[PDB]
Amino acid sequence: AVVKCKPTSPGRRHVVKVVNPELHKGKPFAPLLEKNSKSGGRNNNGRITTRHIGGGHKQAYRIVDFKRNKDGIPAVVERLEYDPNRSANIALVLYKDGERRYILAPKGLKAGDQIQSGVDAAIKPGNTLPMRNIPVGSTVHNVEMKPGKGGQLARSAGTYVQIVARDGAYVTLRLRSGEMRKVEADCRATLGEVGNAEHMLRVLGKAGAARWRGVRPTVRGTAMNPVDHPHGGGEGRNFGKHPVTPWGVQTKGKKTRSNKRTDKFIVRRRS
Amino acid sequence: MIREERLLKVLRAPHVSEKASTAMEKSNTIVLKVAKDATKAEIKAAVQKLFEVEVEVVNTLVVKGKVKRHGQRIGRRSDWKKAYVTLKEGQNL
Amino acid sequence: MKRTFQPSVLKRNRSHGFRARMATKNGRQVLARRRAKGRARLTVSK
RNA sequence: GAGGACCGAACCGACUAAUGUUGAAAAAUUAGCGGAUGACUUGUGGCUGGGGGUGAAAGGCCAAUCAAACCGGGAGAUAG
RNA sequence: CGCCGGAAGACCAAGGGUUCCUGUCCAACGUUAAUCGGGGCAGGGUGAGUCGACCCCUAAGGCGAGGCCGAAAGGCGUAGUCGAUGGGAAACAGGUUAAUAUUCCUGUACUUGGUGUUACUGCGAAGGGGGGACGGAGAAGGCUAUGUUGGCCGGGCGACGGUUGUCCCGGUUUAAGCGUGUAGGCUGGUUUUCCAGGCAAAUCCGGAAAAUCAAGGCUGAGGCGUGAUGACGAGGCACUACGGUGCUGAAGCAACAAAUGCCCUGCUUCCAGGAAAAGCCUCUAAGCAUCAGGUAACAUCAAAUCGUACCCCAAACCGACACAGGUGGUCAGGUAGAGAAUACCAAGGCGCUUGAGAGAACUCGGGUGAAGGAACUAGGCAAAAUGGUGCCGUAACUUCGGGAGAAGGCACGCUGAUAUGUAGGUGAGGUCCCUCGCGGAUGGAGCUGAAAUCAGUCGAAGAUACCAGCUGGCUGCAACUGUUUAUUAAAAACACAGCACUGUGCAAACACGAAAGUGGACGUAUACGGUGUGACGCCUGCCCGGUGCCGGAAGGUUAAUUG
Ligand SMILES: [Mg+2]
Ligand SMILES: [Mg+2]
Ligand SMILES: [Mg+2]
Ligand SMILES: [Mg+2]
Ligand SMILES: [Mg+2]
Ligand SMILES: [Mg+2]
Ligand SMILES: [Mg+2]
Ligand SMILES: [Mg+2]
Ligand SMILES: [Mg+2]
Ligand SMILES: [Mg+2]
Ligand SMILES: [Mg+2]
Ligand SMILES: [Mg+2]
Ligand SMILES: [Mg+2]
Ligand SMILES: [Mg+2]
Ligand SMILES: [Mg+2]
Ligand SMILES: [Mg+2]
Ligand SMILES: [Mg+2]
Ligand SMILES: [Mg+2]
Ligand SMILES: [Mg+2]
Ligand SMILES: [Mg+2]
Ligand SMILES: [Mg+2]
Ligand SMILES: [Mg+2]
Ligand SMILES: [Mg+2]
Ligand SMILES: [Mg+2]
Ligand SMILES: [Mg+2]
Ligand SMILES: [Mg+2]
Ligand SMILES: [Mg+2]
Ligand SMILES: [Mg+2]
Ligand SMILES: [Mg+2]
Ligand SMILES: [Mg+2]
Ligand SMILES: [Mg+2]
Ligand SMILES: [Mg+2]
Ligand SMILES: [Mg+2]
Ligand SMILES: [Mg+2]
Ligand SMILES: [Mg+2]
Ligand SMILES: [Mg+2]
Ligand SMILES: [Mg+2]
Ligand SMILES: [Mg+2]
Ligand SMILES: [Mg+2]
Ligand SMILES: [Mg+2]
Ligand SMILES: [Mg+2]
Ligand SMILES: [Mg+2]
Ligand SMILES: [Mg+2]
Ligand SMILES: [Mg+2]
Ligand SMILES: [Mg+2]
Ligand SMILES: [Mg+2]
Ligand SMILES: [Mg+2]
Ligand SMILES: [Mg+2]
Ligand SMILES: [Mg+2]
Ligand SMILES: [Mg+2]
Ligand SMILES: [Mg+2]
Repeated sequence: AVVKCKPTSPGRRHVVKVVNPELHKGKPFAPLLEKNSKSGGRNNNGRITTRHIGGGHKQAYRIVDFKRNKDGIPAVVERLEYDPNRSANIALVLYKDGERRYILAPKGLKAGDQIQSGVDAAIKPGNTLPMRNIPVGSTVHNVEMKPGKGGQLARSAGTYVQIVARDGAYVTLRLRSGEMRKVEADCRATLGEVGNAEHMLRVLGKAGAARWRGVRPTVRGTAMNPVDHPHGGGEGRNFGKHPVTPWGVQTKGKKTRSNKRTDKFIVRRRS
Repeated sequence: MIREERLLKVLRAPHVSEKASTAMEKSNTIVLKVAKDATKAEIKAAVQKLFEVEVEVVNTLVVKGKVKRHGQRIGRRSDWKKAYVTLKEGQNL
Repeated sequence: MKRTFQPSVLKRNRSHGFRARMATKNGRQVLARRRAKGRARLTVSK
């Protein structure tokens, strides 16, 4: 549910948080955890390659099954769990043979629901099938772009993809960005859409709430000196120039996609 | 065992001092200057062979040489190892 | 006030010690220059 | 029993005044002052290197050093 | 006599390195003298199976066989190998030195290995599983350290009125280990069958289905017993070479109070969702099956090496100084107090390495002040003032939380009574029950003990000292908390939650890289980057001529090339 906190403090006045009473209140499944060390946005040269990253709460990585290649074997949802590494929630499923895995929790899924992957699986939210076995027009998520590679599209909270057309060995998809893309039919997808759709309704409320998520402050380029940023200085507030990145590339309009390798799959660009 | 040629080199001198004397007449313990690289096993075997007494236990410590000043130049004395050798009750020297 | 030299023999040896100098070719040239000059103490040490 | 909540020591900071200014001190003392469960503070170790780093951005900081560190070299630069 | 006493005491780490102790010396060093010293000279001093390191294990990170990449130098990185600030076996009390002691001695323990014998015996890993193994906040229950009082024991009978008593002073200490499994926490237990999982195998883990039993198991402070007929012990008696040394040695209880320590790596709760690996337990594969190996008992052996002195708000460390500076962690007595504030003290440690006089101006740090009360001044700068607890009471405005401790006011000591000490807390004996114990119930002795009312009483004054908000009104700016010019600027500057635009379909954009690659991200458009704006409320009008960006592709122009 979406709840607004009462303004007992200036930092709590605008906080709007998302509560989910069905999330597991306990420790995650230990055999599916890994160390996830932070980077501060530094690469192997030790240089900051992505600004505004640093700090935040320590997080353990949950091994999520994005391939869903355990076909034929039914599985039941044990519980929904919070995952700090993504916006969506994850479900701990238990296969009939005793294996436990983590999957992205689709919308409407709850503890006790039964899911299955494979070409013979029923068409219902949570099941995974090759996209050539999925009816055209349906809404899917966790889509592969290469057969057997693992889902890469529509993984964020509340996202989904609809199959608009199928011909030959390819299907056409309408991504959440509004882009029409071709993907070969042997790629897999999970029925339904990703849960936790109200994730976008949350309001952090205070500056510290973003620091918990590992986001360092953003200094406006126009607030710097000319040596630091093209937006430079000036006596007072002066801009007088076209907006650019810190490295001089025109932002606010200039297209930067340059990939002739994958142009054949783009049916129509977003707009 | 330990070679006698090695045993004939680990013991250097009996340390003489007020603390060494009272340790001899109150705890039946002799104090010796031993080789810098001598172990408690070597010191025990050497005392039992050369002094022909029975040894209970050996305690060792390394003494750091003092930094003295000869006239106008500064020097430093060598470090040396000191051994507290405890004998059995009915033994003399 | 906190001055600039806060000693630590571990950091002193890891930054200027002998094995640190011998690690790279530039550090080995430092030792070469100091041997050529005739320094009594090549590196930091006890 | 929530809170970048309140009052207030340690702790961190540095708003005012006086003193000091060949100082007790190459930035402090004294009396007050701000924060004080947090975007907090601190220890140990590590990483980022000079047209480079880092910067809640003051051209700030990078060993009492900064609109381009230090050391050696070109080098006895050139100096109407 | 004075000062510190959450330190100016005690102890570690770091850092220093002989500054430690004794004898001796006083040139220089010491902001003076110096017989003294952290100074000179000589001698002495650091004792470990259990403390630390080393060692085993890994984090960030480093290095990196091959490898990939690069004019060369080199860069990155796999297998690996290093790397604590983290995980991993074991000792306590007393005594002793001029100087060391959890190291020596005394007493009483413990751990891990090796070898041996005996009894029993499926062992076996570079593999599987378990475990190790983990957040913040909050709550309050049980405890202890510790303290207070009583009792007990020893001593005392007071330089000046009183002091054989409801009087004074001192002591009333004892560990690890071993046994007991408590307050309390967690978890159903056992057996059988089966199974696409744990890369193979698995008796293990996971899953499925039965039957059966309901109490079983794990964890666990403290208490109690033992350790201990011991040690320690006020003191006394001896010698003193006058520092000390020797001998002897009483009581050694109870109640109450009580932690920020322990139970607690718990419990509850929240979102920002909270290391790794080994030791350890278990499982089998290859293999080995007489063996080997494992488990148990006893015996025996081993536990090396290095560190260990001394200093640590410091004259020994970082600051050129015996420098009002800086320096991580541990310990935490009494009275008052909410308190680790503050005042005065204990243990303990100090009087800060020039003094002696004098009692001018003036400067510094303070005290008091007639009448006036901001007339001062750029400006109430500075100073003065306010200051506690309880209760009463409290405006505009408001985002309904606030504003608010608004403002303002009253009470406040001591003695007695209520009540020879109350409400409350604690809880003995007794009694009863018990599936019997560290049990339950009842029971109330003793101990501790607010707050209030009434009456009385002293002073000019009872929150008496230290300690401890000035308040209100109008308005600019910034929503707020926060950040910043180390060393003249703390702000209206920066950030901020929120908003918008824009880029980005994942081998993402983008950034660092001659490259390999890495970050972005083990993320996937409810995501990420960039830019501007800056909570919230009401809003955000007109201009696409210029510049930029996006789209367009007909035409004009136009490079290498071609010749
Ligand atoms: Mg922003
Ligand atoms: Mg500026
Ligand atoms: Mg520029
Ligand atoms: Mg202007
Ligand atoms: Mg011994
Ligand atoms: Mg030793
Ligand atoms: Mg360094
Ligand atoms: Mg606060
Ligand atoms: Mg405060
Ligand atoms: Mg101050
Ligand atoms: Mg405040
Ligand atoms: Mg400027
Ligand atoms: Mg500087
Ligand atoms: Mg030249
Ligand atoms: Mg010249
Ligand atoms: Mg000396
Ligand atoms: Mg001395
Ligand atoms: Mg003198
Ligand atoms: Mg001396
Ligand atoms: Mg190589
Ligand atoms: Mg490498
Ligand atoms: Mg290692
Ligand atoms: Mg000592
Ligand atoms: Mg394991
Ligand atoms: Mg007690
Ligand atoms: Mg008298
Ligand atoms: Mg009298
Ligand atoms: Mg119990
Ligand atoms: Mg020692
Ligand atoms: Mg010591
Ligand atoms: Mg100390
Ligand atoms: Mg001190
Ligand atoms: Mg000092
Ligand atoms: Mg500090
Ligand atoms: Mg105090
Ligand atoms: Mg005077
Ligand atoms: Mg007056
Ligand atoms: Mg008057
Ligand atoms: Mg007046
Ligand atoms: Mg005036
Ligand atoms: Mg005037
Ligand atoms: Mg003032
Ligand atoms: Mg005042
Ligand atoms: Mg009255
Ligand atoms: Mg105005
Ligand atoms: Mg502000
Ligand atoms: Mg502020
Ligand atoms: Mg400044
Ligand atoms: Mg300032
Ligand atoms: Mg406009
Ligand atoms: Mg165009």
